[PDB]
Amino acid sequence: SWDVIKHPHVTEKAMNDMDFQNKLQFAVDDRASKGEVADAVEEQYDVTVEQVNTQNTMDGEKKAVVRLSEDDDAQEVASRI
Amino acid sequence: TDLSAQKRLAADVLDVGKNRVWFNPERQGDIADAITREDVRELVDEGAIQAKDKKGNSRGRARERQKKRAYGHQKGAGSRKGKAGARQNSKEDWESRIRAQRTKLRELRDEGTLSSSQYRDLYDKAGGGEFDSVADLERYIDA
Amino acid sequence: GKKSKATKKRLAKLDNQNSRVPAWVMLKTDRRNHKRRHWRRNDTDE
Amino acid sequence: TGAGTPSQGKKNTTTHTKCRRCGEKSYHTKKKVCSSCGFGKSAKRRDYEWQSKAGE
Amino acid sequence: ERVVTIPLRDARAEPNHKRADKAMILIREHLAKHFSVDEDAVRLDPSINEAAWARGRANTPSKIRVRAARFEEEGEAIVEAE
RNA sequence: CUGUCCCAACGUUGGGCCCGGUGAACUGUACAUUCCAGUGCGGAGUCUGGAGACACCCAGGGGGAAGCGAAGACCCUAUGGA
RNA sequence: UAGGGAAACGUGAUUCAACCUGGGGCCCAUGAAAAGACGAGCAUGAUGUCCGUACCGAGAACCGACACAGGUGUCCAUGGCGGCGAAAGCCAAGGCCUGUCGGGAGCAACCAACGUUAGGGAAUUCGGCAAGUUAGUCCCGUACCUUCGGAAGAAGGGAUGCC
RNA sequence: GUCGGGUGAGAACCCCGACGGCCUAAUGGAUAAGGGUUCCUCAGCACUGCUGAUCAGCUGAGGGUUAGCCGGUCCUAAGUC
RNA sequence: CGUGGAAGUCUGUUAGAGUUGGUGUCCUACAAUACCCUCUCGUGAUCUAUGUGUAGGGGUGAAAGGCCCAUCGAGUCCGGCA
RNA sequence: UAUGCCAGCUGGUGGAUUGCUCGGCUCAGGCGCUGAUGAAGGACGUGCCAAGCUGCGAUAAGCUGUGGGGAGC
Ligand SMILES: [Cl-]
Ligand SMILES: [Cl-]
Ligand SMILES: [Mg+2]
Ligand SMILES: [Mg+2]
Ligand SMILES: [Mg+2]
Ligand SMILES: [Mg+2]
Ligand SMILES: [Mg+2]
Ligand SMILES: [Mg+2]
Ligand SMILES: [Mg+2]
Ligand SMILES: [Mg+2]
Ligand SMILES: [Mg+2]
Ligand SMILES: [Mg+2]
Ligand SMILES: [Mg+2]
Ligand SMILES: [Mg+2]
Ligand SMILES: [Mg+2]
Ligand code: NA
Ligand code: NA
Ligand code: NA
Ligand code: NA
Ligand code: NA
Ligand code: NA
Ligand code: NA
Ligand code: NA
Ligand code: NA
Ligand code: NA
Ligand code: NA
Ligand SMILES: [Sr+2]
Ligand SMILES: [Sr+2]
Ligand SMILES: [Sr+2]
Ligand SMILES: [Sr+2]
Ligand SMILES: [Sr+2]
Ligand SMILES: [Sr+2]
Ligand SMILES: [Sr+2]
Ligand SMILES: [Sr+2]
Ligand SMILES: [Sr+2]
Ligand SMILES: [Sr+2]
Ligand SMILES: [Sr+2]
Ligand SMILES: [Sr+2]
Ligand SMILES: [Sr+2]
Ligand SMILES: [Sr+2]
Ligand SMILES: [Sr+2]
Ligand SMILES: [Sr+2]
Ligand SMILES: [Sr+2]
Ligand SMILES: [Sr+2]
Ligand SMILES: [Sr+2]
Ligand SMILES: [Sr+2]
Ligand SMILES: [Sr+2]
Ligand SMILES: [Sr+2]
Ligand SMILES: [Sr+2]
Ligand SMILES: [Sr+2]
Ligand SMILES: [Sr+2]
Ligand SMILES: [Sr+2]
Repeated sequence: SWDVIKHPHVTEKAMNDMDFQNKLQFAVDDRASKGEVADAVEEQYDVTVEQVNTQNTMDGEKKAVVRLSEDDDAQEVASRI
Repeated sequence: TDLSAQKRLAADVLDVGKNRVWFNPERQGDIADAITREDVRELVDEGAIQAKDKKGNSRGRARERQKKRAYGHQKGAGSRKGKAGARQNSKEDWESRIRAQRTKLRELRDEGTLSSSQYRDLYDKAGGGEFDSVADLERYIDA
Repeated sequence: GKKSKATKKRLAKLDNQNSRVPAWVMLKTDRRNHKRRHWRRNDTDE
Repeated sequence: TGAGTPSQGKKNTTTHTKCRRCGEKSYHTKKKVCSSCGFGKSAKRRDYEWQSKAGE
Repeated sequence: ERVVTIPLRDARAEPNHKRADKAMILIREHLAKHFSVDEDAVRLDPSINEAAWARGRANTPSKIRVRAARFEEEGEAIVEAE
């Protein structure tokens, strides 16, 4: 069975969303929906996801931009992992 | 030193043409270190990156020619290019003239000057084009 | 031209096929990419 | 208008695409039939005896 | 340092639409011949360039009043309009 | 009406000529500085006889190589094709 | 007491694309369909997944073996003067100096485009081939013939700027 | 195009300014098809570029395409299976 | 006299379509059909994009034996085949 | 003696020749079915760095068990 979250997308623009807009970027499995990416991020990091924006990258993988709520901080999540 | 990237960024931040941005020939090295959009914004406020003004076709000679042609001059038979019916439309000239005569006879019936029978005589003759202008209509009403 | 999902997955792989033979394979075999494609001179599928 | 180089300008149509079944750029997307494997025409695979010299 | 009048009547040999380009080559050649230096050494100030390119590229002036200098180790000249 | 002609002239721009850089191809049996005659399968730079002829290089316009290009479409033939 | 603007942070007008809505005429041509919407309200809350989204779009991103002078659809048809004009010519906004090798010789002959040629004026040539002449607008005027529609802008003559 | 100037081992053609021009249904703007990463940045010049190159659609490695309300998706058309 | 606004009507390098002459340029091309000037049509039997249908002795053809992917008095490929 | 001709000399250019063989060609014996329990083929994936190939399949150059093997990988 396939896993949703593969690995985090850690690029310079992935920081411009982490610092400024409180968003965590992951490169997920292409068969996953915005609702499946949402539940998956919560069940692995104990956070609260408000919005998920997807894009099908030119690498065949799916890039998921996950926005957290004010109660959780993106800069603080990227530290432990 | 290639500042062509900054020239693309300067033209978006100042929202003006690419051929209009001015870079200070003395500040090249400081424009070279300009990586980000904010680096370009700061260098605008420093006065190093300015934008040239857009020209406008000076209507000065045009206005002075609009004056003379409105007075009736310069429209001589050696300055006409298009045919007569091209300079003034025939159907449009009728529309102008006939409504002008139908705006007159209306103001005359609703004033008591003309009667219902006298108005009919003239309206059908106006629609028949018996009167050139409103002036020829009056030169017919008065006997 | 509008590409579909699969068409994208394919054009994506073709781009990774355009990567050179890494520096270490030369040092391991003790001394050529044959699927060398250009965006102008060559033709892909579809 | 000459049948050569200038008629080659009107060539922006897609006909043969990568097939689902075999994988050769022979799936005629307007005909939904493959010219290599015969997908969309036959349940079987398009093979022919003339694809090889008679006694081979 | 002196003032010299440079005649540009030899620019009428080079085709009309390029007259300004040759005029500029003539000036540089005329100065190098009079101030005893090399063509690479003669530096023209943009004034001469604007003076010669004034009426387009084809209607370049017949003469030009020019002010020049002469100094340095290798030997070079700086020149400008009057 | 006019440079079509009588009848050719001057001018204009891009070439053309010299310098840097770039840098192909057609063609090549061999020899080959030719010319006037002759001879030969009757249309010779190459045979015979004479004449002429110091070598190399630049530009040229193309007389010659029955110049280069194409196993003549004409014509006949084939127990040929359509 | 959104936004944007360094600032002022207008008011009126004419001609009016788009958009709205009518009237008219033509056909031995009569000018799609279906899903959906309307018919038929409101509050709060929730849900709205999936696929495309970079750049070119051409005298270098496409097709033509090429960074090919060829070919290839759409929208901007209202930028200024001009003038009948979406015409010419000139100029903005905008783009460019990449229809991407340069240097030198008053720069020859010769060739490609091309200008002006006295007198004659088609004598040139198969043939006025080539080039040329006329030229817009207004007024006067317009023959034979004619299927009465036309010929016809016949022809011919005059006019044409600026203040 | 020209004179200055910048970077550079190296500059006619890479970049700044000035002066000078070219394009006006296109040589501007937005796109369809088709292309397929050619977009962006950094590092480069053995290759490609009608000369040169410090530039590049080249070479190498990163980065880049985020939609309930723009398309698709739904509908039916000639017609197809 | 006017109003009206008809048309396989008219002029037109409007967009667009076509291609008469130069037998010009080119003709190892920019190009395996190009360049330029000229010339024609331009409200209609009009021009065009995309989608779709007709297939080889068969289509299509306002008929030229025209066109059916640089291939047509019978397409192309492979086989028959040496 | 310049342009140049013939032969050689040193050095290139070129890759013939000789030597070699991980491949071929042919013969002979043995063997011989697979698939809805989704084959054969294909696509996309799969490695620390992985472009091609081989293998493999989200458990991805590999996981389990028995035997062989053995100090290497
Ligand atoms: Cl009405
Ligand atoms: Cl779209
Ligand atoms: Mg999306
Ligand atoms: Mg750079
Ligand atoms: Mg009328
Ligand atoms: Mg890449
Ligand atoms: Mg015959
Ligand atoms: Mg026969
Ligand atoms: Mg963009
Ligand atoms: Mg080019
Ligand atoms: Mg004369
Ligand atoms: Mg004669
Ligand atoms: Mg003629
Ligand atoms: Mg069609
Ligand atoms: Mg015939
Ligand atoms: Na390509
Ligand atoms: Na002449
Ligand atoms: Na000759
Ligand atoms: Na106007
Ligand atoms: Na250049
Ligand atoms: Na009438
Ligand atoms: Na023609
Ligand atoms: Na046949
Ligand atoms: Na077996
Ligand atoms: Na079954
Ligand atoms: Na590998
Ligand atoms: Sr990538
Ligand atoms: Sr191509
Ligand atoms: Sr043509
Ligand atoms: Sr087409
Ligand atoms: Sr079928
Ligand atoms: Sr078969
Ligand atoms: Sr010659
Ligand atoms: Sr109105
Ligand atoms: Sr875009
Ligand atoms: Sr475009
Ligand atoms: Sr074009
Ligand atoms: Sr401008
Ligand atoms: Sr170049
Ligand atoms: Sr004169
Ligand atoms: Sr004659
Ligand atoms: Sr004669
Ligand atoms: Sr006259
Ligand atoms: Sr170099
Ligand atoms: Sr670029
Ligand atoms: Sr007509
Ligand atoms: Sr016409
Ligand atoms: Sr002829
Ligand atoms: Sr030809
Ligand atoms: Sr001509
Ligand atoms: Sr009309
Ligand atoms: Sr055969």
